[PDB]
Amino acid sequence: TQQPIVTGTSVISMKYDNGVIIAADNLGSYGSLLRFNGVERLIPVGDNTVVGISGDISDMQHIERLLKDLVTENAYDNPLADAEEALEPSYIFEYLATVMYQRRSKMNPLWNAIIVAGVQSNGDQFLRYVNLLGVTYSSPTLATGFGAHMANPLLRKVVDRESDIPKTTVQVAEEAIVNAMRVLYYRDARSSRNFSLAIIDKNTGLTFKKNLQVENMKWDFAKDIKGYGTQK
Amino acid sequence: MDIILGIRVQDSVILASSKAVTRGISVLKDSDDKTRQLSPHTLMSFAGEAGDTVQFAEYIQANIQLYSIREDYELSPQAVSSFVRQELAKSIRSRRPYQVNVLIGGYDKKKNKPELYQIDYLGTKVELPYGAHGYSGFYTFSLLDHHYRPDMTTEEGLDLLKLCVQELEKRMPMDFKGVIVKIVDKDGIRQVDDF
Amino acid sequence: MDIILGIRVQDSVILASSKAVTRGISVLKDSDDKTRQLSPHTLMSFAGEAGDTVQFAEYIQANIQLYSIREDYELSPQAVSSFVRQELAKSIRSRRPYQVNVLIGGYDKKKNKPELYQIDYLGTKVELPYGAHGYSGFYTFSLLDHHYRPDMTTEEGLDLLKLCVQELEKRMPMDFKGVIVKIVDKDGIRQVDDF
Amino acid sequence: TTIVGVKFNNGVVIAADTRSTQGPIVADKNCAKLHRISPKIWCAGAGTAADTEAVTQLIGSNIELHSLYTSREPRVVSALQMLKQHLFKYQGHIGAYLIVAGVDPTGSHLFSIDAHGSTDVGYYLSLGSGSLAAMAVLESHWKQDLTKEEAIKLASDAIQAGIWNDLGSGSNVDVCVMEIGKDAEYLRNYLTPNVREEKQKSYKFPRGTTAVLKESIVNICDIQEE
Amino acid sequence: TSIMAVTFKDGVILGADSRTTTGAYIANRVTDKLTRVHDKIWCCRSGSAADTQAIADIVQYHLELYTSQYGTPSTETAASVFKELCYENKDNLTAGIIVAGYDDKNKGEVYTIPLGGSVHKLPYAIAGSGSTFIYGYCDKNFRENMSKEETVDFIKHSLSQAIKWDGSSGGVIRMVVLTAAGVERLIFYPDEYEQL
Amino acid sequence: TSIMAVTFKDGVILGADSRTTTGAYIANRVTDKLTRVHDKIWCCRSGSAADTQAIADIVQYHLELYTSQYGTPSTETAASVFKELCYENKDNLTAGIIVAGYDDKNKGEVYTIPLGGSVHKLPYAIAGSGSTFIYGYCDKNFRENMSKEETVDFIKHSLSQAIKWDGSSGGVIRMVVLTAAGVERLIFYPDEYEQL
Amino acid sequence: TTTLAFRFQGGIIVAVDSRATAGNWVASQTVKKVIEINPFLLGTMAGGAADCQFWETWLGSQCRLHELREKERISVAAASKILSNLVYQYKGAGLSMGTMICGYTRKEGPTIYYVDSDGTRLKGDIFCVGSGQTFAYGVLDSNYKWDLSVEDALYLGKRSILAAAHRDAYSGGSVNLYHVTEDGWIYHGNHDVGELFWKVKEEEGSFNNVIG
Amino acid sequence: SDPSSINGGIVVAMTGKDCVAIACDLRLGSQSLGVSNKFEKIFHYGHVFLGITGLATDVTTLNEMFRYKTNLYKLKEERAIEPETFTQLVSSSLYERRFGPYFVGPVVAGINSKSGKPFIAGFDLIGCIDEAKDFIVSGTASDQLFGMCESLYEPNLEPEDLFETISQALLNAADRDALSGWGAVVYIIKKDEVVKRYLKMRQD
Amino acid sequence: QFNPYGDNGGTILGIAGEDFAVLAGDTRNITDYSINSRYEPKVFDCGDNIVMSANGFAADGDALVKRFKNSVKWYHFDHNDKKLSINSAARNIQHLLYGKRFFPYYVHTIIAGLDEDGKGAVYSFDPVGSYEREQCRAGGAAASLIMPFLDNQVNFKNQYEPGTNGKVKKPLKYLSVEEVIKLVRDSFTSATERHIQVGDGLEILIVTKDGVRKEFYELKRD
Ligand SMILES: [Mg+2]
Ligand SMILES: [Mg+2]
Ligand SMILES: [Mg+2]
Ligand SMILES: [Mg+2]
Repeated sequence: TQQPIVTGTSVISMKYDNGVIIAADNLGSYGSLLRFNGVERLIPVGDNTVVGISGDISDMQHIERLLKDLVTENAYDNPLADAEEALEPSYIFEYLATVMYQRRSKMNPLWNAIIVAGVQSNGDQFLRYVNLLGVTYSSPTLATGFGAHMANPLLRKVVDRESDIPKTTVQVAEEAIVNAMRVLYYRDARSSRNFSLAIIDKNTGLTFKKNLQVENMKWDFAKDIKGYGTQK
Repeated sequence: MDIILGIRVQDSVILASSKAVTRGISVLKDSDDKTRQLSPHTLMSFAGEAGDTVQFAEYIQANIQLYSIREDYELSPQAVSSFVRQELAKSIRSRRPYQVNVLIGGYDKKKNKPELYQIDYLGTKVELPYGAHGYSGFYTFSLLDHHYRPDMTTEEGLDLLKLCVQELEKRMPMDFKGVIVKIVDKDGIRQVDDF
Repeated sequence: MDIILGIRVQDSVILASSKAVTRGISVLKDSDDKTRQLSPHTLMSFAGEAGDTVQFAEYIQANIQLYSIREDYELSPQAVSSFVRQELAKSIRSRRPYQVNVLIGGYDKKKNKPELYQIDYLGTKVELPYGAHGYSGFYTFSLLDHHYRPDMTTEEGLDLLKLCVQELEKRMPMDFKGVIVKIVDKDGIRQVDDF
Repeated sequence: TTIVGVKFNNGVVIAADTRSTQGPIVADKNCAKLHRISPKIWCAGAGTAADTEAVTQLIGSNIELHSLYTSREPRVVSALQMLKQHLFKYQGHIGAYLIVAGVDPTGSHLFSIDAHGSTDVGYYLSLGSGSLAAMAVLESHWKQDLTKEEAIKLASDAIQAGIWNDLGSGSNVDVCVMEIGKDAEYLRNYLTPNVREEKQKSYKFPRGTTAVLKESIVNICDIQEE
Repeated sequence: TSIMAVTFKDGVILGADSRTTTGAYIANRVTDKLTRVHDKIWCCRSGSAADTQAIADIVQYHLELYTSQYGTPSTETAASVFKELCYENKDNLTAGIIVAGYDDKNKGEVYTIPLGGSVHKLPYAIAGSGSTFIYGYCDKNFRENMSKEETVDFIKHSLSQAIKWDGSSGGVIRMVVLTAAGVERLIFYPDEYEQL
Repeated sequence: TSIMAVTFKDGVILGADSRTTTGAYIANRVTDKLTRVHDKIWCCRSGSAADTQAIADIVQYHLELYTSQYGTPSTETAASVFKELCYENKDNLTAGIIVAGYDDKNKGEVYTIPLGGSVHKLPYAIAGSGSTFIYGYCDKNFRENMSKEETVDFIKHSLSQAIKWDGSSGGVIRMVVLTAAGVERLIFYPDEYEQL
Repeated sequence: TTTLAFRFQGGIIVAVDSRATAGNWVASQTVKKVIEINPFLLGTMAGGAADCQFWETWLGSQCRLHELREKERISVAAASKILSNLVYQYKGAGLSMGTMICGYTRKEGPTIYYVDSDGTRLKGDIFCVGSGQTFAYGVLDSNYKWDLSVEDALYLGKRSILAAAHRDAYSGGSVNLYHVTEDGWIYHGNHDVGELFWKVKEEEGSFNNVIG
Repeated sequence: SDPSSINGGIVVAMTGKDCVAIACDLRLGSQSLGVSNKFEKIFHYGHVFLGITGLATDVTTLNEMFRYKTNLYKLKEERAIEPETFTQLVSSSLYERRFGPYFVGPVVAGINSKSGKPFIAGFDLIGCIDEAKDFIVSGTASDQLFGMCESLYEPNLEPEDLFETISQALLNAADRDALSGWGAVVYIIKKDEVVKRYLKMRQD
Repeated sequence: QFNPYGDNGGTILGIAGEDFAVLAGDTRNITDYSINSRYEPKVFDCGDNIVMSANGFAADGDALVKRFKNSVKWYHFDHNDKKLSINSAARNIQHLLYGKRFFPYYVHTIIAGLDEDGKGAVYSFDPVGSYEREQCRAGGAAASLIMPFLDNQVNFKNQYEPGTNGKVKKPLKYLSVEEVIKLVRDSFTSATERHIQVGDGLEILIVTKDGVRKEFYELKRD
């Protein structure tokens, strides 16, 4: 049993017709102090998987090292390490999900909420969630923390069920993700303007976008707002 | 206090109440009468927290006696029980509630019927053929459920009451030092001096 | 369990132990024998937490019987009591201590003397002319302090024991369902079947 | 509960879902959460349902008397000041969280007020367990100089976000539109997107299925003549 | 919350962020924390929003009634009324209030009233959760008798840093300027102050 | 405690106050919080004095044994050993350590290891109770590739403000300069830095 | 819950109710509270359902191993003690068990042991365990004789559970009856309390307080 | 400890075609101990019916209170109180004890004597009105009642069909609750006749 | 303090027919007032004509199902590919559950299939492994809403034959698979109306001698 110290906020993600998108801001909060401003919370594994992590950053860095070691280990005595016997998103998730549940079962959890986004060998989209309790679930849209409350409603308006996925392009999906990140910046006190976004597409592969910013913000209406009731 | 039983038979109400008064480690008394006569044909037994039991019982007694003098008339058992319930229902939301459970055994001279009312410290009133408070019902009700008849004589009621007390004396961990038994009927209230 | 009394008279040790076994609300048994014979001339009564009492008593019994066979010899009451004390003194700093208080009544065949040892669950041993555990001493010791003589006969010991039990039955709140009485002397251990 | 308020060109609109719950159980599937403080001052309540109803009616009552006393139509700032001072006095023990909206001779107004007595001004607000879902929609689609039709659309969409995504919210969308120089129009069950499908089976019993011990006529009439 | 008031040559300026949080949720990102209790006596509020609003409303009432009887109150008088409420009700209040005002006789004055209900007259004052991060900066950069433009820059830069580090602070930077010329409201948006 | 490490053109400089408190009592007013774990790898300690000393001693041991086998360790390697101890024993430790070192290949590097046992490589780092008050100042005044004299001034001014506002910080300002030229110790007394 | 077992001339009668509750919620009315340890031994379920089920099944395995090794039926004394010794090892860990181990052997005759999760092991003639135990004791104590017939003894056990089922909110559903003989136990059916109550009320004239 | 589940019991009310039904169990208990099988929980003031579940002392107290108030109402108004008005009176009365409430779950049922419209309403322990068109449930088996009513109920049932529906809703809900049962009563209410039926049920 | 348990809501229902058995469950997964997934399968085909659901805390539910599926695999390895009978599976699951008696799987487990006589079988478990063969069992959030309805409509409780007035019970006539599915659908539709954690979708696994079949139905998504 511990308590999270340095923490990352929402990770948001969704499926679209040819793959998955995942995004997370670059902040490492220390309580209400916005301590670290250059934290990468999306960690790619190979060219087919991106693992997005929220919650305790020290545990995130540990998980990052486990994934790095997983790639090394898979390559051992494996002539097809960059082909048929490469790591799949499903292998990476199941491994993490095993670790998470084992750790909670020893009453010593990795204080994280994790979303594994990727594309399988057969082109299938992979998107699944796991957290500190070892709880797992899949959905056309997935989000952690505040994103669950604010991003999901918006992302579900684009892909409300399974049959909406083939109708959703990468442009529409990315647009929805970017808007959600803006909404989270408006409303989550532990968010930052800077974020990373990763697209895993079955045709164009892994596109990793760094140093993105929330833009097109509405603040002008604030000038007219005066007092809290009767003040003019 | 501990065991208080009541049984309404054909023509009377019988109240049985334990004689023991225990203050923690020692049994201070083995002849305590846990009852008050509220009017010539109405008897109330009681059990609960020390001090509050007698204070409440005597307070009720005074009030009923006051009513009796003012109107030159004995209130019906039903009327007395309703007065008592209200006092307890008032008491439960007070600063310090009366922790007192009562049985009211009365003979209604107008209707020529015995009546037994069970009221707990919350002001929960029920009219019953037989009743108890605390753990007394847990041991005795299975016997009363089996043997009880509404046309029982006073003597048969006493015999069924003996069986209940015997079961209590067998299976209860506490020694309640027997019971004082009182009968309420058309002629008033009397105590069975050998039980 | 509840009341266990012991009295060492001229030529014997007498142990009196209650018969009741109460599990919270109900008295499950009224004929329970809270004692074990450790050797032909050594008897141990016990009281304390449920389960642990019998488990401890039988464990001690097994050990003494093992010693008796190995050496073809009966350990003195003093030796047995010291063994028992060590087991309890060991137990009190264990993960889960035996919550068991004992009286060891034995007749030493070498010294031709009765001996009564009182040991509590901490491993506190004392040799006494008369002893008790729990609240039993609070009611009975004033009577034993008055009447006891070291040259009492077994019959006089039993009469003083009756007076103690009577006082317990009067002033104790709990009904312990009487006592089983056993006498330990030069001829061994026997039970007084009418008490 | 999901509740929103949205300012527009010539007035303000307020909306709410229609689910009231007891823990995880739905007590009422078509609850009315839009309350009238005065003809053109309406409010929606989240939190303790009877605290929201009681505080509305009390201030509504006093607002009516005040209106009669001053010969003037009630103002939203008056309802606001009376609500907040009442709630502050009770230090949050009256669990009323309200969005108050209305029109008066001064203009159109939109306020929020929380159980402890703090108030806030805004062009768009949301309250209740589905407020985050609603606010996500409001933050995505709100703009300055909304028309009446746009504001009703935005408000109801925000409630829908709560209905679908918040387990505390559900069933229908109620709306009330308060426009300057017009009667406030209360639109009960403005949307109905959650009608239960027909059941697979009728559970009407044969008559005489239930075992009966005694029958008797109950005298509901008063003591009769003659 | 990040709030401050700074006296300068021509009077005083109050500054504040606009973020109001319930835990990590931003309940209001365009809050007005600069409140008017009299024409040229304003205050910055921190702590319980219910408490500081209730207090401010009572003070406004007291100063209105004061004005009707005795004419325009001094800034000191306003601070004293704030203090009386905060001190006497310290057990039931969570309020940290900065009072700023402009007299013609006294010019710009700033009084800070922290949790306990004590009063402190200062050349400038900072308060709220975000103030902790700018004690160093403000102490190094504050000068007496600054110009209006310098004071606006000082407050803008200070609250910029408070907002940058404090999660409880954010949104727009509001400012109210109190001088002989009158009362001027200023607002500065994230795109402006984040690049400073 | 107020501690910081700042990279600059020629390497890195560590800075610290010298106050150690037990409650409000100053148990040591001349503490040396700048600790050597290798020739040109030092650290600043904050949190439990027992914990940070124990950790530092173990690290020093590890780097000594590393050196005997594999030659001079990198600053990154030293940070990793610190992190391993802090992370794996997070339940039983209260340690906030800044690791600073000079390689010839990598030059000046700074790693901060906060309570949880995470590692963060930064151009400069601040920590300890007094650091809260100088986030604004340090962020506004830090530049990359400063000179030795500029970095000494930056640290001196920063820790001056941390000391001014934090009761848990005080005494002398100690500094250790790590460059190719070697290891230089600096000390600055209250009469110097209080008038800044 | 209400479970009872009593010794008599013809062996042992075991009677139990069938109700399981979680708070006020009635989880089941069809719970098997008599555990058939083997064809000769019965155990009753009270306290923890899993603890009773698991360990009394396990007890059956130990009894089977005993008779394989010793070529002789295990005594009720030995069987009950295996169980009590086992639960005593777990004392403190939070096992919940109040059971009657019932059997009829040559050397012992009909024998009942009350075994309990705090390590108690009591031999006796009449035992009653559960939330409705006090109600069942009343009927048992006033009607029990050693020289009861098998028919009357079966009814007495049935009637005693009914008394409890009526008054105790957490007892009811149905009554299960068993008769333990030397040659093994004999099951005497499942009896719905709802139907049994009205039947007993009419035939016996009892429960005059209840309108039927 | 929890006051609303010491004594146990349930009430259910339903609307039908030109009729309403209200029903309750008869149990009063002290937790596990059954104390009375004749504790009726439905009362009436004129043609307005009020069921009350929860803490039995409050059930009795509120019945006496509403008898009191509806008697004064009648003397002053010179007419019997209506279900809609009485509902507001119950709500008002409960909320006046906002911070020391009666631990009850009242249920109003009746037909407006002037409009002929069937009416039912439910309340929480401080007066929040639930005015459902279909059915109202209350008591220690309210979950079970919700489940029964939701599946068994259909609108515009004739009086004698409504009787079967509400009876089966109560009975089967009560049989899955330890603290409800021991008898049951069903009122079938029409504009100028009310029938009261005691149901036969299991007594455990 | 770290709480190793959670509540993922959900409601499951097992009904044993004469020569078939159904195990149904909603597909909604939740925490508090949020929806995690509108379609997260909860009832699983475990091989050997056995279906299983472990409702409650989904991490323990998934772990248990996984370990039981594994137990089936090793039963085949160790006992010459012998089919694991439903009664043997049930006893095996008791041991899986009781193995964590002092740190339980926070789930209410139900399995369904056919017994060795080809008759429909449903077994119901508590979190620590106490189990029973049952005809009808709802589990999870809305179990209290569903069971009384099933008592009334499957077992005809409190229903008597018209004209006899309580003297003759309604006879317990056997239900078809189509009849059971109707009652399952109406149970979940009603539960969806009155319980906030029930909705989105209903997945039913039907077990016969021919094997395991699946049926899916939409539920309200509010
Ligand atoms: Mg911020
Ligand atoms: Mg019962
Ligand atoms: Mg029941
Ligand atoms: Mg639902």
